[PDB]
Amino acid sequence: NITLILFLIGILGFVLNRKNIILMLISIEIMLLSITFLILLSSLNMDDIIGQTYAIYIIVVAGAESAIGLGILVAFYRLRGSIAIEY
Amino acid sequence: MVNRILFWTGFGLAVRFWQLGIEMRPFFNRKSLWAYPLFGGVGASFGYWLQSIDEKQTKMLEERKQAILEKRARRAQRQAE
Amino acid sequence: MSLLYVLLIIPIIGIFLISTIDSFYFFNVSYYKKIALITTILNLIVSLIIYILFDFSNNQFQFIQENLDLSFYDIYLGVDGVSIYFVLLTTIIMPIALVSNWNSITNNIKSYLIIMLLLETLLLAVFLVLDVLLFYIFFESILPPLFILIGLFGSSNKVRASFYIFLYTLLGSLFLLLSILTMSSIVGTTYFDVLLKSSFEYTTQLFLFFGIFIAFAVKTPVWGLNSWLLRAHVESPLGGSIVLAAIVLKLSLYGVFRLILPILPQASLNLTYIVYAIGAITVLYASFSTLRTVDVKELIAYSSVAHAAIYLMGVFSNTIQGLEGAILLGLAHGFVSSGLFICAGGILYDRTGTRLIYFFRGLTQIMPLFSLFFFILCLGNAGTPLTLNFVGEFMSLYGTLERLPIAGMLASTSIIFSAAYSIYMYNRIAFGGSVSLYFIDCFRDLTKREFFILFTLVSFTVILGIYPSFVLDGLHYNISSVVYGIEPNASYLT
Amino acid sequence: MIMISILSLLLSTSVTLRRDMSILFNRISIIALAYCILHDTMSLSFISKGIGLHGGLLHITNLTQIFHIFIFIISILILQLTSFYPRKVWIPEYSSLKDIFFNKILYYRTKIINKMGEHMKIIEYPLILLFVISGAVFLISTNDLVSIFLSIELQSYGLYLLSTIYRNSELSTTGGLIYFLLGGLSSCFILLGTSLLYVNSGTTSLDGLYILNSISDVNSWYKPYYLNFSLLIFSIGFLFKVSAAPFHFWSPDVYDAIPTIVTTFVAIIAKISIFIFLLELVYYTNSNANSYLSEFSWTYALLISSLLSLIIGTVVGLTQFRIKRLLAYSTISHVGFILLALSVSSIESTQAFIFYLIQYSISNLNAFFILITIGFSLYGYVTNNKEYKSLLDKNNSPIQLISQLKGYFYINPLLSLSLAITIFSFVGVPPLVGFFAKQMVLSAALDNGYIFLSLIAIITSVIGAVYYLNVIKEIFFYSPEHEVNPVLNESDSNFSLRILNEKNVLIRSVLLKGRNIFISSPFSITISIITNVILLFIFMNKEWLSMGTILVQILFSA
Amino acid sequence: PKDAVHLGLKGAAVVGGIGLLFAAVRTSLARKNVGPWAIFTRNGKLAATFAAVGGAYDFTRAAAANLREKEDWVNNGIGGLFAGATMGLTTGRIPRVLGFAALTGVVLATAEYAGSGLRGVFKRDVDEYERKEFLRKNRRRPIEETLAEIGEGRGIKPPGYYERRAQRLKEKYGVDINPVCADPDQ
Amino acid sequence: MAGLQHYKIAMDPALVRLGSMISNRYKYFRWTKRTALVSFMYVVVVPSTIGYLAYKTDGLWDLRAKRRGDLISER
Repeated sequence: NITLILFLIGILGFVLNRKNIILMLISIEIMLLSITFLILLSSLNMDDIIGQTYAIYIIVVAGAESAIGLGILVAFYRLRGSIAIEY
Repeated sequence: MVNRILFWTGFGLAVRFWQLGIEMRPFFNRKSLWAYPLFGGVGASFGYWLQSIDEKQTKMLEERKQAILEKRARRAQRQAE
Repeated sequence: MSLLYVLLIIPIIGIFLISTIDSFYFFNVSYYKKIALITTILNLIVSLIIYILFDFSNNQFQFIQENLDLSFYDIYLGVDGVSIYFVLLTTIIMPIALVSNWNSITNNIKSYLIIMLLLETLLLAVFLVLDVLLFYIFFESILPPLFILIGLFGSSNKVRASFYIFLYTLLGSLFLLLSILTMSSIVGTTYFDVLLKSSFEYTTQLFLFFGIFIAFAVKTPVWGLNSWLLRAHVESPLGGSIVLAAIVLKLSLYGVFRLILPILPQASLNLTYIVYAIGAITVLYASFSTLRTVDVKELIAYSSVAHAAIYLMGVFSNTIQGLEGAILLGLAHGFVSSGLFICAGGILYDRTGTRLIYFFRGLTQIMPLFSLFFFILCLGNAGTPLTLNFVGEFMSLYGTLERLPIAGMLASTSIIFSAAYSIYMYNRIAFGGSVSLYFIDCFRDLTKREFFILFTLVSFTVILGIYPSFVLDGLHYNISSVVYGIEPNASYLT
Repeated sequence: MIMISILSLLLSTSVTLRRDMSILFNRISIIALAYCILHDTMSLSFISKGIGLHGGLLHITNLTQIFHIFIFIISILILQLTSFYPRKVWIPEYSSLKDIFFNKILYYRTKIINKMGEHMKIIEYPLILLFVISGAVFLISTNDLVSIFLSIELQSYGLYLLSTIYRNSELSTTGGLIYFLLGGLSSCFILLGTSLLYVNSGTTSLDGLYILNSISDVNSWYKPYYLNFSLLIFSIGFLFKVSAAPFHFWSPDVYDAIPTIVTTFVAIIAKISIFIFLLELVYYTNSNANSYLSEFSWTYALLISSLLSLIIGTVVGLTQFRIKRLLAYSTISHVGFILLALSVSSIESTQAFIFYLIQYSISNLNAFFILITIGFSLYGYVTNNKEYKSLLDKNNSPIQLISQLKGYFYINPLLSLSLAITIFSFVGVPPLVGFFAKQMVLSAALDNGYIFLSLIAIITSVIGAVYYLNVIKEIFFYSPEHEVNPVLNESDSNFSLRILNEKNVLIRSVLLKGRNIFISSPFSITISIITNVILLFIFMNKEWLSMGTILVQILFSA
Repeated sequence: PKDAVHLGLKGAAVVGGIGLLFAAVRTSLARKNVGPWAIFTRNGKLAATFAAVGGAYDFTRAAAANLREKEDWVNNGIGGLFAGATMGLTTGRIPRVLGFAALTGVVLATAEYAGSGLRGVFKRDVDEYERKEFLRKNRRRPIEETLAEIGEGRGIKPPGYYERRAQRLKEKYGVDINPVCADPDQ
Repeated sequence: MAGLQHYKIAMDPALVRLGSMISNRYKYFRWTKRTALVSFMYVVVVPSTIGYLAYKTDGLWDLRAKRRGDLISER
């Protein structure tokens, strides 16, 4: 239920955001943490180590995806000088 | 007329012709003429291989038809009660 | 190898020769046009040979080749009486259409000849295929070449014309395809000798009729679905126009004899009044607008619409004479519209560069040979006896009258109005004063080329107008098979 | 094999900084994929609905192995664009088989062949391409919710990296940023759907989810609403990645912004993997008995997306003037057909689906190859057009405007005909392979009662045909605005070619002109084969159509 | 029977709710600092137009079923015909009122006649091999079955046609059919 | 002007302009009370009238071998 509210917060990041693409990455990270939080609590309720293992791979993949996205943003900033959409 | 070997020998010849046309290169200069027996030869190979795929595909489809009828028959005999 | 495959193969050979002869000899374009013309002559010679061997009273398809190598889409070729005359019309028209453009195609001559040769193969395949889905494949195959032919060789408005004919035909055809696919699913194939034995249930027939009819009314065309023709038949090059009006309009007519009469008999009989109201409306509306059309080629194009309404009403008559008259009119229209397009799009247009009627008057004074053939052609368009046009109009009109009298009576008014626009257009061009004062130069009369394509077309309409048995004798037995009904003391014999 | 090639290529790439090695590394990636085809070809001598592998985390089917090979073959074909220089010098005195295999030609090639072009100097490009392929093969073979997520990220992340690998282009870096940002949103929906499956079912196994669904399809305490609702969220993330409407907006920008050679791989590879993976998931969740579950079936999202992709794909394409944006909207329209065949789950629709995907991939491939080849053919042409002079990243995307193809039929007629044949196949004009593809999907949809969708499909096809006809009108109906370069053939500008034997002894010299520069054979041959497959399909259809018939019969085998 | 007013209100709510959602996106996508109350000031007509159409659709189809005392596809046609007219009413042009009505009426009636697979299909749940088999070789039918649907005349004269026509002609014109003989010797 | 060289014609600009107006007149059609009434009369009313008359008289009459003592009416 906390995980649901957190997923909303990450969802609302896109709704409340016209010009801040850095907030777009952060909203994706909140959603990923919210979904991982939900898996972890469910696997504690169902006594299943596989759920914890699933969480660990999401953390790894989320970390690897943040690395790629920050890299792509740097290749974008080098030619532009702004991370701001003129809206 | 759909003879596989002759058709795919012809297909290879048409590939070389279209390629020469796309390249805007002459269709027949003597020192290049070996390419048509080559493209046609590769085409003939592709079609001997398609021949044997067809033989396997036909057998597989013939077995499948029998299984469907056999399945249909037993179900019909089951409903006889 | 079957003679029917030879028919489809000869034009492809000529396409190959045209596209490769630059490597064995700057080759003159005369050589290219000689190859294409001889290619069409040989195709005509083969069709004549087939007809000499053809038997007039066989209900088995003739000159077929056994396959024994069944695939998902196999081209089966066969001929009977209801298709043999369309094959002959295609192989006679194609050489004349080539000669009619011998001088007026000045750029891209290789592309023009290859398109026309490919058109010959595709149109012939439409008449010869023995499968209903094969019919759609050949019917639709002619669109890209037709799109390119109009766009590479058409007049000023060629882009709008090319788009119209492509999108109209495609849209109608997509409703025919859905009808064909439903048939293929119920029966398991669209091969003629299997589907013709199927008996679709009445509600299925009704929704099958709609979808096949939508396509055939777009292709007839019926009035209101005919702006593609008023554009494409006018903007097309002359050879394109001859092929488009002589053979391409005939596809929907031959299509009725394969796709509606044997397999949708109950829907066809129950809906004939809707067909007849549309055909009756088309006969009057097209006739009145032809009378007010000021583009000479558009006027000949609009009269095709009025004539096609009569063969469409004859094909739904469910009587022997109406069905034979429909085929007779289709053929007679092919010779007459070819000649009138040559007279307008090839003789007037080449000399003046304009197609507006206001600039022509009194051409008889300086062009007596043109006015003689133009007049005979205008009598054919009016369905004057001694032309095959009278025989087809009379038989078509009699069958339409006997099937539904009020529809035939309205359709009969064409005898008054086809005369009106034919005689009006003849009088304004050949007669109607001295030679037009808009002509600065004098005009030469018909060249030998123009004379001998008009003379040949005029010869066919008159010879068949006097002895129409040359087509009817090979029509009677096969056309019996598409009639629906029974006599009480003749049926169910024991 | 694909994992060994990636690691071995990475190790060789790691210790090199030489950019002249890029063409060689690309050619090795072709050899590596040919071995991958060989191993998967040997893995097709059994009949099964599926064999679980590696502790049940992966699986193999005949369908899985066929589309493994197909992905490899499309990837070898795309890899040619980075393995051969676009133009060659050909003369009739170096054309014999003894000349090609024993003699050599010497001339200054650097400017002619574009030796130092951008697509020839990215060392890691074939390697990143292999990573995407691994993501795609693994996703086809995934038997497990965690395996699904890992596979889809692996393929997606490589696609983002591919869209940005031209780091010196502002257009490319922008498109890579857009792909990653909205693709990250879609991955969250996939992870959310997979997570809701797990927290409700207690299993990560696809087998176990299908068993629970099978028992729950009987005709109250734990009624299984979650399965359809989870897969609905799950499917939306996959609808984004195939760029189905209404989740389509990203692809016309991204496909236009990234370089055209990259677009060829990016626009083709991902749809094959996601659609194949969706096929099995659609089959095994299909509620046979009409129960409450069927009322909320997640597969209606596929059918709505199909409807919306038919309309958006054709209507929006009407006013596109940039050639790559038109291809993006053309794909969305064709995705509508693919989605219709997948949504109707029948033997006929699955056959139609399998055939449609493979013919569409080879056709969209022919369009990209012709577009690239035309762009590389303007080397010896000049234009004074003011519009063309203001185009951005001209080197990355030489053809960006439909107007650039004006009069191209007068520049190269047979290559223009190949483009026209490919486009007419997209319309569905018989007897091209595209017509037979559309015909099969319509048949199945009508036979299963999808009439309303059948009618919207035919109406949208006429609208779609308009912008297809508009490309063809541009190529054929007008004179070109490109003229041959005066200096390339100026009667006094000859470059020298030396012909030498195996002993490096000069045999003859020859003077050469711009008229002796041609499209390289790999591109002409590939266009020629595919163009003739599209054209002559009616004579070749038996084995190709029979393969799909057998595959579906196995998948449906009761 | 059904309550046309009550059902129409639900129709307005479902599609007005969707219109209100699209109103919120327009407000969110506004460039100027207009505020949260732009939902009913600028984009408010959009939500109202949607509520008006779907309400009209649900009212007129429900009314059409009540008037005809039947539940068939036609009612979805008039419902769409009225909903399309309401769509065109906002533009203020009579041709757009009719044309928009026609499209909505045709599309919605066509979907209902064929049963669009938007939410499920009419599952046969029968032997499809037997269905296609029966339709395939139903080559010859009882003649009466055909006569029941095309009738007699127009070239369809089964044995005994003349006797029935004789009977038919007497019942209408009161005339006995006695054709004359062409032979004087009889 | 159109491929082959044609003869010199005194192309009258007024007549040419009239010909251009006829080719482009479709671009300027509008729905008015007059045009809608005419279009409805030609497309709906008259065809539906012929359709209704053809419907109501379909099968009404047959002439074949009708003698005195018989009726043309069949229905």
